[PDB]
Amino acid sequence: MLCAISGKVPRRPVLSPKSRTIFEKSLLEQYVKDTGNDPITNEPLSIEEIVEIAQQASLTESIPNLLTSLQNEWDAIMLENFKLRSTLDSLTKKLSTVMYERDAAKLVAAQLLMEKNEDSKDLPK
Amino acid sequence: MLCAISGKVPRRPVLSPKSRTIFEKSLLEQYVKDTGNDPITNEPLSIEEIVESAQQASLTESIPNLLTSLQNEWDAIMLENFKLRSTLDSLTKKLSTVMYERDAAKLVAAQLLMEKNEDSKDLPKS
Amino acid sequence: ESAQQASLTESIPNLLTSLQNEWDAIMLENFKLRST
Amino acid sequence: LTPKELLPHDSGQEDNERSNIKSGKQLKSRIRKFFASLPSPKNDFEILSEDEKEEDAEIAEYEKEEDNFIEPPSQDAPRVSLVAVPLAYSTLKNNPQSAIDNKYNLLVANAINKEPHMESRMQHITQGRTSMKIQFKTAMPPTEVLLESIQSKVESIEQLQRKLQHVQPLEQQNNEMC
Amino acid sequence: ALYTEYLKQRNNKKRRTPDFNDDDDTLFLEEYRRKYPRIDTSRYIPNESSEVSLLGIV
Repeated sequence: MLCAISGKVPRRPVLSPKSRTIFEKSLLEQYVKDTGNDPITNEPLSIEEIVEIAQQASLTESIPNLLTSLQNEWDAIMLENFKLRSTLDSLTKKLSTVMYERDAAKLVAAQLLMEKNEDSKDLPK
Repeated sequence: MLCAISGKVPRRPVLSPKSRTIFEKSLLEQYVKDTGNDPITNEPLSIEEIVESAQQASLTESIPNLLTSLQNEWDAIMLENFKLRSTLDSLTKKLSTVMYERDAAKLVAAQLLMEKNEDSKDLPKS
Repeated sequence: ESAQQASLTESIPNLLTSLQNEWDAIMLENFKLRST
Repeated sequence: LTPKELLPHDSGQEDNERSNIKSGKQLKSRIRKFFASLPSPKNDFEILSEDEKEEDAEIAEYEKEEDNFIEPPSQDAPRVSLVAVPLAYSTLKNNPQSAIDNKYNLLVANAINKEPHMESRMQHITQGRTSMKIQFKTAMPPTEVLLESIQSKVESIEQLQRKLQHVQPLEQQNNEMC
Repeated sequence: ALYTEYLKQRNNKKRRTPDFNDDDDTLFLEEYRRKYPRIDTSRYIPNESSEVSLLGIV
């Protein structure tokens, strides 16, 4: 029901043979023209590999309002795209702060075991 | 703009109705008088089959080309989301393993600060 | 069973200014054509 | 025993081995992939882990080099760090499911904090004012370099578009008279 | 009706209108301006790569 590139209900769906995934003909072709690969599994796939695989028409309501409806949806999609990008840069940033403290803690463990090794020599004497 | 047989600019274009392709009239007529065929697909084609109203037209410029333009705007923006969604499943998968090895190591740091202080507490009393 | 249209250098306008002029020119012409 | 151009290849290989140990044992996060110096934030975050947060803040200020750099007597680490990583891995289906459940809780917490925002508003318009300074000056440079070349051929386009509307108007009165 | 009245339906020019130090709905407006500038620079970058050549062939 959903193309796993844009999430639209596909109007001319194509399936990849290297990985089980029904894509859209337009979006998969733009990816293959960039790099000859499958977007999910990164396997070598070509345009001739694709096998070209429910349609229900929207009936919105009972025309100048439909202009401002389109204006609002492109306005919302631009913000629903922007908010998902700043979330990606900050979760990678907060992952970076965890990577420094992971490597700093395993250096603090080196001096703490030395204090335990110095203590084990003193307990034996 | 070009003739598919020769490669020149045709001065009298005729389009065939078996394989749609803009051929020059004097070139394709000799091709048909040779054998009754269409040079691209080798299907049968006669001279009367080759062909050179009221609604006035205007040049293709930036309604229809505007609607196909906004398809290109959004189908490219849809690929921009995939660059984000695939990078999010890599950083969060690495964050799950980093926070797990942080949660598994901090229990050892809590025990080493116990053991190295208990061994200092044991040795100094003796 | 290719055409090239050079998009303008000042291509907001495709949402606002270009799209209103297309549905103005569709509306005024056909009404003038019914008057014709 | 007669070495010729071998001690120079051995000194280069010994230098290539010493460079491999210094680059690998420099820092784990800095060598793999990708901050401002702030001693006031290290003083305000003291009141957390309360012992390891001050150890990781000084390790971040030392690796980055109101900033003073003090102790690069920290990272000969490469044999002590291998024994510490192997000892920590030994103390570490059930573990895979508990990590996937906590990752969905952190992803639900990341989607809740972004939903509440959409002080902090004054920084986003200033980033836009930097973007409106940078991109629109890049736009006006790309427009005027285009308009010196395209508006000459727009007039080659639009005046030849005007020839079509007169060739069409002469075609209809001639086909009417035919 | 629009041609008989001769009046056109108004488009949204709010993105030109936005101003600093304003409320949460206008914070959505300024971030909309950032996404439009990144798209406008991307659209200008394609035209520069194409060159006049693309205007020449049409």
